Amino acid sequence: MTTFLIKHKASGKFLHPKGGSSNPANDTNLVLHSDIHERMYFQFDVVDERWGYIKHAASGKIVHPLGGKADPPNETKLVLHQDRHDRALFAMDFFNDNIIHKAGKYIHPKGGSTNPPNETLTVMHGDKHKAMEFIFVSPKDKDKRVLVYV
Amino acid sequence: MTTFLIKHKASGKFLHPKGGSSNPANDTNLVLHSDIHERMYFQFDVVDERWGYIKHAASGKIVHPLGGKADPPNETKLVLHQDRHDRALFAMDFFNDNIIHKAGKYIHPKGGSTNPPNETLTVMHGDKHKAMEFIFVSPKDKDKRVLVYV
Amino acid sequence: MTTFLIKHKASGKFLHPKGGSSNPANDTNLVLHSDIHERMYFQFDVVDERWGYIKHAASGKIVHPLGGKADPPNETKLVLHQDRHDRALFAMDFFNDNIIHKAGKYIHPKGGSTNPPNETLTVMHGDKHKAMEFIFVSPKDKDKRVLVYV
Amino acid sequence: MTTFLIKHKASGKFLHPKGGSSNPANDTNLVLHSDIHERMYFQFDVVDERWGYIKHAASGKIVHPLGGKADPPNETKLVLHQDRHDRALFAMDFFNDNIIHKAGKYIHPKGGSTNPPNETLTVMHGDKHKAMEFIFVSPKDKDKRVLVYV
Amino acid sequence: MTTFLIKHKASGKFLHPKGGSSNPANDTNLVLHSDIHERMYFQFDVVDERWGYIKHAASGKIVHPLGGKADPPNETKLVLHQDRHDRALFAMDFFNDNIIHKAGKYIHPKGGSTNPPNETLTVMHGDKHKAMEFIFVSPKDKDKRVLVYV
Amino acid sequence: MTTFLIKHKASGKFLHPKGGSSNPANDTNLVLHSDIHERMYFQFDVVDERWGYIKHAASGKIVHPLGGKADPPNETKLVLHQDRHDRALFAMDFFNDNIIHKAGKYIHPKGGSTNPPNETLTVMHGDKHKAMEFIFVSPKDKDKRVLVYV
Amino acid sequence: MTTFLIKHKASGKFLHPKGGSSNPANDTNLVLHSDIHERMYFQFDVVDERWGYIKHAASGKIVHPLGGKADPPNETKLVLHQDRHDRALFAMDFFNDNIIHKAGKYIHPKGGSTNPPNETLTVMHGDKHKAMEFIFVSPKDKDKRVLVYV
Amino acid sequence: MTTFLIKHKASGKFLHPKGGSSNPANDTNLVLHSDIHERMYFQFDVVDERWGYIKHAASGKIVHPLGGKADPPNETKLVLHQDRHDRALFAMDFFNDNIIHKAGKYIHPKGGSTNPPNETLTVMHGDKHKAMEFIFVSPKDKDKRVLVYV
Ligand SMILES: OC[C@H]1O[C@H](OC[C@H]2O[C@H](O[C@]3(CO)O[C@H](CO)[C@@H](O)[C@@H]3O)[C@H](O)[C@@H](O)[C@@H]2O)[C@H](O)[C@@H](O)[C@H]1O
Ligand SMILES: OC[C@H]1O[C@H](OC[C@H]2O[C@H](O[C@]3(CO)O[C@H](CO)[C@@H](O)[C@@H]3O)[C@H](O)[C@@H](O)[C@@H]2O)[C@H](O)[C@@H](O)[C@H]1O
Ligand SMILES: OC[C@H]1O[C@H](OC[C@H]2O[C@H](O[C@]3(CO)O[C@H](CO)[C@@H](O)[C@@H]3O)[C@H](O)[C@@H](O)[C@@H]2O)[C@H](O)[C@@H](O)[C@H]1O
Ligand SMILES: OC[C@H]1O[C@H](OC[C@H]2O[C@H](O[C@]3(CO)O[C@H](CO)[C@@H](O)[C@@H]3O)[C@H](O)[C@@H](O)[C@@H]2O)[C@H](O)[C@@H](O)[C@H]1O
Ligand SMILES: OC[C@H]1O[C@H](OC[C@H]2O[C@H](O[C@]3(CO)O[C@H](CO)[C@@H](O)[C@@H]3O)[C@H](O)[C@@H](O)[C@@H]2O)[C@H](O)[C@@H](O)[C@H]1O
Ligand SMILES: OC[C@H]1O[C@H](OC[C@H]2O[C@H](O[C@]3(CO)O[C@H](CO)[C@@H](O)[C@@H]3O)[C@H](O)[C@@H](O)[C@@H]2O)[C@H](O)[C@@H](O)[C@H]1O
Ligand SMILES: OC[C@H]1O[C@H](OC[C@H]2O[C@H](O[C@]3(CO)O[C@H](CO)[C@@H](O)[C@@H]3O)[C@H](O)[C@@H](O)[C@@H]2O)[C@H](O)[C@@H](O)[C@H]1O
Ligand SMILES: OC[C@H]1O[C@H](OC[C@H]2O[C@H](O[C@]3(CO)O[C@H](CO)[C@@H](O)[C@@H]3O)[C@H](O)[C@@H](O)[C@@H]2O)[C@H](O)[C@@H](O)[C@H]1O
Ligand SMILES: OC[C@H]1O[C@H](OC[C@H]2O[C@H](O[C@]3(CO)O[C@H](CO)[C@@H](O)[C@@H]3O)[C@H](O)[C@@H](O)[C@@H]2O)[C@H](O)[C@@H](O)[C@H]1O
Ligand SMILES: OC[C@H]1O[C@H](OC[C@H]2O[C@H](O[C@]3(CO)O[C@H](CO)[C@@H](O)[C@@H]3O)[C@H](O)[C@@H](O)[C@@H]2O)[C@H](O)[C@@H](O)[C@H]1O
Ligand SMILES: OC[C@H]1O[C@H](OC[C@H]2O[C@H](O[C@]3(CO)O[C@H](CO)[C@@H](O)[C@@H]3O)[C@H](O)[C@@H](O)[C@@H]2O)[C@H](O)[C@@H](O)[C@H]1O
Ligand SMILES: OC[C@H]1O[C@H](OC[C@H]2O[C@H](O[C@]3(CO)O[C@H](CO)[C@@H](O)[C@@H]3O)[C@H](O)[C@@H](O)[C@@H]2O)[C@H](O)[C@@H](O)[C@H]1O
Ligand SMILES: OC[C@H]1O[C@H](OC[C@H]2O[C@H](O[C@]3(CO)O[C@H](CO)[C@@H](O)[C@@H]3O)[C@H](O)[C@@H](O)[C@@H]2O)[C@H](O)[C@@H](O)[C@H]1O
Ligand SMILES: OC[C@H]1O[C@H](OC[C@H]2O[C@H](O[C@]3(CO)O[C@H](CO)[C@@H](O)[C@@H]3O)[C@H](O)[C@@H](O)[C@@H]2O)[C@H](O)[C@@H](O)[C@H]1O
Ligand SMILES: OC[C@H]1O[C@H](OC[C@H]2O[C@H](O[C@]3(CO)O[C@H](CO)[C@@H](O)[C@@H]3O)[C@H](O)[C@@H](O)[C@@H]2O)[C@H](O)[C@@H](O)[C@H]1O
Ligand SMILES: OC[C@H]1O[C@H](OC[C@H]2O[C@H](O[C@]3(CO)O[C@H](CO)[C@@H](O)[C@@H]3O)[C@H](O)[C@@H](O)[C@@H]2O)[C@H](O)[C@@H](O)[C@H]1O
Ligand SMILES: OC[C@H]1O[C@H](OC[C@H]2O[C@H](O[C@]3(CO)O[C@H](CO)[C@@H](O)[C@@H]3O)[C@H](O)[C@@H](O)[C@@H]2O)[C@H](O)[C@@H](O)[C@H]1O
Ligand SMILES: OC[C@H]1O[C@H](OC[C@H]2O[C@H](O[C@]3(CO)O[C@H](CO)[C@@H](O)[C@@H]3O)[C@H](O)[C@@H](O)[C@@H]2O)[C@H](O)[C@@H](O)[C@H]1O
Ligand SMILES: OC[C@H]1O[C@H](O)[C@H](O)[C@@H](O)[C@H]1O
Ligand SMILES: OC[C@H]1O[C@H](O)[C@H](O)[C@@H](O)[C@H]1O
Ligand SMILES: [Ca+2]
Repeated sequence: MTTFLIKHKASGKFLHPKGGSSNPANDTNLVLHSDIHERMYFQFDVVDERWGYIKHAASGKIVHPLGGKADPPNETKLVLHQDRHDRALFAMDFFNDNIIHKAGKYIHPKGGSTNPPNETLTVMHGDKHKAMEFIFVSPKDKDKRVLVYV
Repeated sequence: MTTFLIKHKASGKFLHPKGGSSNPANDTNLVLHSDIHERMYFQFDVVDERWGYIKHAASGKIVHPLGGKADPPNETKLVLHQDRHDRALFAMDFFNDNIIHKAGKYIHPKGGSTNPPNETLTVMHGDKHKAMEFIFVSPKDKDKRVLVYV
Repeated sequence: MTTFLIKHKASGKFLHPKGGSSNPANDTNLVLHSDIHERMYFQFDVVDERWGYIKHAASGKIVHPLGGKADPPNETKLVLHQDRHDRALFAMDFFNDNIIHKAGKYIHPKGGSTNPPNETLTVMHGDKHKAMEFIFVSPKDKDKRVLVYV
Repeated sequence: MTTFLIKHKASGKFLHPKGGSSNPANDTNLVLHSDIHERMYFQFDVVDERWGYIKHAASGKIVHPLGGKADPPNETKLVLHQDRHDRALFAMDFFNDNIIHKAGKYIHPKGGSTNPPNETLTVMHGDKHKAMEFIFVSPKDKDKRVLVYV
Repeated sequence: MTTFLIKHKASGKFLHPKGGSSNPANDTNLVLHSDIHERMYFQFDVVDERWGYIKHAASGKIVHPLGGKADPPNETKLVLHQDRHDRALFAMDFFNDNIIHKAGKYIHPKGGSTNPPNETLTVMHGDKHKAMEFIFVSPKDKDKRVLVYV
Repeated sequence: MTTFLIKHKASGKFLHPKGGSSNPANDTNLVLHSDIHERMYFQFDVVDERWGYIKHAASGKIVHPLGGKADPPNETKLVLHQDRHDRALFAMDFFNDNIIHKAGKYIHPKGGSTNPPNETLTVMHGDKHKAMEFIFVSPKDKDKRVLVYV
Repeated sequence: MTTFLIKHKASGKFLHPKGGSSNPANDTNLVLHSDIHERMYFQFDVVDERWGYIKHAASGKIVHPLGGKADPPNETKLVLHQDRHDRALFAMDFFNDNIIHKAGKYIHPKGGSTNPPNETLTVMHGDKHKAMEFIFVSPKDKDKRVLVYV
Repeated sequence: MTTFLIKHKASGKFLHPKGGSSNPANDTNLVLHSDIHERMYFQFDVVDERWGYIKHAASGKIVHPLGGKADPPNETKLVLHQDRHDRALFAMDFFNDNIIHKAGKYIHPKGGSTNPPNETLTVMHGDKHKAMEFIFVSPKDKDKRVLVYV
């Protein structure tokens, strides 16, 4: 119900749908971009305890591994899509500051840079480090963390 | 951009947010009113084939059954609300001239009159008849139908 | 812009040009056939709100009443022809699941059977019933309806 | 609003008020005990993102470091007290499975045993290890984790 | 005694009798279909360790290779028949997620597609891949696996 | 209910409690022995679909990884213990012919021999090969497989 | 391996399998009888502190509440059965001179007589009184108590 | 052989030799104290059915009524002594949770308090109540009852 920004901790860029559309088509990539606007706001819909759907606020589309596989390999691109199923389940780990897929991999910027340029893609990948950390912040204050499970 | 007016076919009144605000609050009632102006313009964002969100152009808020239930009972009030989810999915049936919710009920004027007075609320109701028919027309020509899926 | 199959709902057969050619000559009849291939893919080119041209993807030819009359009588054969004009305008009614001509008659299998055999001609006819119903589906998923007005 | 048990992961014992009362007096010690009953149910009242009050369901008393200091030293006993203030703020880290105080120390069984006996006190302590891990489970199923931030 | 749905893992469609009847005639072909209802529930009657009869719950008819041969060739259609005999013995391999006939071939969708359309026939075939995998799930929860050997 | 022998496929030895006791004490090691007698009979108590407890028939004690950890390391010795909990859950894979722990490792003879000598210990280990294969056979016929999920 | 007779204190009769067989069938009733012979000798196999299995020496079958329920109602018959599990756990209280089931009821002669006749059934019942008292004596000296916990 | 702590049930204190020596002098008093260490571990040497010697683990001395009389009166102090004879015979009643001497009196805290101070003497007394109850627990887990007769 409460919206938030998905902030790449190391760079301060944010998770965007590639193109900034309020109704991006299915299979649109999610990229990192510095801009802030209501078409990059997200919500989280809890399904089972920690697990839920990361939902693009403007369109209602949720985050999927491209292809919708249960255990996607490293470098699988992340995309938006209307389908709901248990292969698009993520947890918003606001204590270790990362986003983990049901199958155990994390959301990374493609290439692992602490300062990725605008339009940089995001991918699934199993490594843990400072460049795959994300924090969840208020649309009205990019430095104020908000609870995404409420 | 593809804007239209939601015209009650039998009376020629139009769907308005109650109060005519460019920024109606969440849970603002949708009423019928004779007036035409920018704050009663609508858009339609396709989600899944025929299904999508009916969006108030001035505010970006979309049409919901009050309470957001998947299968709202007859007389459930229709409101505007910022959330996007599957219980706010409608189809714009421009062949039978009605607006159908994902769960199979239609938008009606409350009371079912062919000539409802100004400020009459709209509600969900399962019946099909002449007084729940709507057509989708150009803001600049209230008699010209326009394609809302485009 | 969007490619689809025209599937006869009652039988699961599809609309084909007679002979299955990627360049059927002008006035080639349109028939029903069980086969699937890219020479039976169609597109829809919107002209005026609901009205547009039903286009054979492989040849660019569009659906016409044979003879190109504005108000064709019942049993008028449907053919492919390269010409674009007003008398070849149809609407794709995906709510009642039929194909309606500008003058108000519908596309039928000749004889009105729910299970017409392969090579059955198609004709214009004014009746509405289960055997003149068509749905518009993805070439890669004959059970998934797609939006043709896009 | 969601009621849960605070289960010490290594031993399977639970957090109790010392004495098991439905109205333990102010400054009653929190202990570990194997028993399950309504007087060891807890709730969590969110105050500011991750931070909130750990609330004894039966009495409404919340968890405090004894003395209520902002930055309590190691071995500070944990007690129940009715007062609400910022020195009683905790986070329920359900990803690393621990309970952290606003000043950065964690809830431990006194002595750090993986199998603390019934009546063992709990204390603030800065170390992180397997014996200070807690999970938050359903009262009707001690192995089913539940979301405490809802 | 345990009722389940036979879900094609790759597509999420289910095994149906062709036509969906509660009493399909002998030699009715088994197909894949997305629908769920009481006439696609199955049971498994153990005969000899892993081997038994796959039984259509509504009719009591069991799965046979068409013609009832002991060692059916690839592409042999699967049908329902009331007879019980050794050539209708199958095992429900819930570890590798497939259905194996006594003679060593597996149940496949005809053509081996990961997304077979509704009414796709099923056939015996010797290949093993992700297009011939099936899981056995609860009639009330299509994602919950159930034990069929009881 | 059905009692069976757990036979090491490569050698024909069986899983015994080290000592052949009808009531072996807690933490008694599970070793391979050629002998057959009622004190090496096992049962399987289903808990959740494929998962259950491997139970020593004579004593009612079940198989545990030594230490009872959820994710035991390679070479962890498997022993008998009277406790029931979700870290002693196994599956009896009679299609691939192995015994898998809830955390994904398999029961092996210590050392991985196709011909393990009497009193060879058994351990958890993640590798898959011919020397860790087991089949489940009738006490009255060591070559007749029996269904353990019954 | 300590063998004993279960002597009804008030009458001096003994617990027998109905029929006196060295191999009583599963679900054979346990009755009181005056006779002494090796086919009414019992053993006790400690499982958890005070709790264990009461074992018929000649057959290895143990005492069960008929039906094997965890909390059997009053008048539930006691039988012999080969299965080992938690619902067949008893304690031999040689201080208060009774036999208590894990769920808290005691072994009684059916009807509660201080002098029940031969072939009197035994049942579970919650009452404590003189007629449900039993002592555990040497087979070779019916007045010498022996310690059954060994 | 089994080693245990003698725990006063009402207070949670334990039986100690006065002063806690690993070799108490003969006739050293037995007292209650809250400390746990190896100089207050006990064992039970079974002599005749329920009767045996309560042996101090550290010294091998056993519990005696001071004076070694067969029928000690109320308030007779309990001491440790090396002598082994029948006037030092006790039974460990783990069903009624008490320690009874062969002449029929019980071990009590002197004064019968539910919560006696450290160094409270123990005496013989015929009374039965909550304050003379003891349980027998594991040296690694003061809450786990252990069977002292094996
Ligand atoms: O990416 C998330 C999406 O993954 C899966 O859907 C993939 C894709 O399937 C279909 O696309 C095509 C064309 O119709 O289908 C075949 C499947 O191999 C491909 O050639 C091609 O991508 C759908 O039409 C697409 O909308 C869809 O994105 C999964 O099934 C989805 O639920 C979703 O998780
Ligand atoms: O994309 C996510 C990934 O970004 C970083 O790695 C990018 C790197 O991936 C591949 O290089 C290798 C070899 O396959 O992968 C590891 C990282 O897992 C690198 O050490 C190694 O070069 C591509 O071949 C490269 O082109 C690309 O630069 C980051 O290091 C990873 O943790 C992860 O975030
Ligand atoms: O009606 C569309 C809207 O319905 C749901 O949100 C309803 C409403 O919830 C809150 O209002 C109250 C205040 O507690 O909450 C309950 C409903 O749970 C009502 O009794 C009362 O009005 C919020 O304050 C409102 O902003 C919110 O609109 C649903 O959750 C929404 O997604 C949407 O579908
Ligand atoms: O609000 C939309 C609704 O208006 C009319 O129905 C209002 C009507 O509903 C109920 O009356 C009944 C009972 O369901 O409805 C039918 C007619 O639909 C009547 O036989 C019966 O009175 C309420 O109890 C009444 O207060 C209220 O008058 C219209 O008829 C509906 O089709 C629909 O447009
Ligand atoms: O009309 C739709 C249909 O066109 C093509 O098939 C036409 C017809 O051709 C072949 O059958 C035969 C034998 O070659 O061809 C002549 C046509 O005059 C007939 O005498 C005879 O049936 C095809 O094998 C048949 O399927 C078909 O009936 C095209 O091949 C079809 O896919 C379909 O598009
Ligand atoms: O069938 C659709 C087509 O109808 C019209 O064109 C018909 C047809 O006319 C000419 O063919 C003939 C003979 O030359 O003329 C009559 C009709 O006037 C026909 O019986 C016969 O085939 C042309 O030579 C053909 O090209 C043409 O198809 C109309 O004008 C077209 O736009 C189109 O709608
Ligand atoms: O071709 C499409 C058409 O097929 C069926 O009608 C064929 C039918 O038409 C005429 O029969 C009658 C009598 O004039 O016309 C009406 C309209 O269909 C029929 O009720 C009646 O049989 C021809 O004279 C007949 O020879 C021919 O069989 C179908 O019934 C129509 O709905 C339509 O789909
Ligand atoms: O502190 C949590 C615990 O409180 C209650 O149990 C206390 C205590 O009860 C029994 O111990 C004794 C003696 O039997 O009973 C009184 C009651 O306070 C104690 O002074 C004394 O130790 C039990 O034997 C112990 O398990 C327990 O520690 C409550 O009943 C428990 O459920 C639990 O909430
Ligand atoms: O422990 C949590 C509690 O700490 C603070 O209150 C402590 C304590 O203060 C008073 O109790 C006494 C006796 O009057 O006062 C001193 C501390 O000043 C203590 O040694 C002693 O217990 C109150 O009467 C008690 O209610 C209170 O528990 C703090 O003020 C509370 O908000 C709370 O955090
Ligand atoms: O075969 C399994 C399937 O059987 C039933 O559905 C059959 C069919 O129903 C509809 O199609 C029609 C109209 O009733 O039925 C025949 C069957 O071939 C077709 O000619 C005609 O289109 C649906 O449109 C189809 O999806 C469906 O295949 C049953 O109702 C299903 O639940 C299922 O069990
Ligand atoms: O298909 C499973 C079925 O196979 C065997 O029976 C086949 C079938 O035999 C008869 O059907 C036909 C036509 O009458 O007979 C020939 C084969 O002889 C086939 O071309 C055709 O299907 C019977 O009329 C059917 O009842 C019967 O199903 C086998 O005997 C059955 O037990 C069963 O396994
Ligand atoms: O029906 C299930 C089957 O579907 C696919 O095979 C269909 C395919 O089989 C044959 O094609 C080849 C060439 O002989 O045979 C093998 C499979 O045996 C294929 O690799 C290869 O294409 C037929 O000749 C074709 O007409 C037919 O389309 C799938 O490949 C199989 O695994 C199985 O799932
Ligand atoms: O091996 C299966 C067994 O593992 C776990 O228990 C281990 C062990 O715990 C106790 O033994 C000791 C000493 O009493 O207790 C600690 C663990 O708390 C160990 O370091 C030490 O061995 C029991 O007395 C033993 O019986 C037990 O085997 C697990 O807790 C058990 O449920 C079971 O899975
Ligand atoms: O005991 C289970 C294990 O047995 C076999 O593997 C033994 C051991 O082999 C390798 O490790 C070495 C090298 O041979 O062997 C000893 C321990 O036995 C170690 O000092 C040394 O690293 C492998 O790396 C290990 O997997 C394994 O522990 C058998 O081959 C294994 O599959 C497994 O069954
Ligand atoms: O069999 C063990 C049982 O024997 C005696 O109870 C037998 C008693 O049971 C039923 O009568 C009642 C009422 O239905 O059940 C309670 C059980 O105590 C009795 O108060 C009451 O009579 C039978 O229908 C009666 O005929 C029969 O008298 C004995 O009372 C129990 O303590 C126990 O030893
Ligand atoms: O009697 C049982 C008791 O003996 C030992 O303690 C006796 C001892 O207590 C006091 O000494 C100290 C310090 O005050 O008290 C604790 C025990 O309460 C000891 O750690 C420490 O020495 C008295 O001051 C002494 O006069 C008296 O002899 C033993 O240490 C205890 O564990 C316990 O077994
Ligand atoms: O306390 C248990 C102890 O009692 C008996 O021994 C008592 C005591 O006797 C001797 O001590 C004296 C003096 O020599 O004798 C009287 C007892 O009659 C005491 O007042 C006095 O101390 C021995 O010298 C002591 O060693 C001995 O403890 C009994 O004989 C012992 O077996 C034992 O049960
Ligand atoms: O020492 C164990 C004993 O302690 C308590 O009794 C102490 C009590 O004993 C005598 O009091 C009387 C009368 O003289 O004797 C009985 C003994 O129970 C008491 O009811 C009564 O008061 C002493 O004369 C008293 O000074 C002394 O207080 C406890 O009551 C007993 O159960 C037992 O635990
Ligand atoms: O279903 C009731 C319905 O009856 C007629 O259709 C009227 O036109 C409507 O106003 C409504 O009252
Ligand atoms: O509860 C019934 C019970 O009543 C008394 O206690 C008798 O002594 C028993 O024989 C029995 O009949
Ligand atoms: Ca038949």
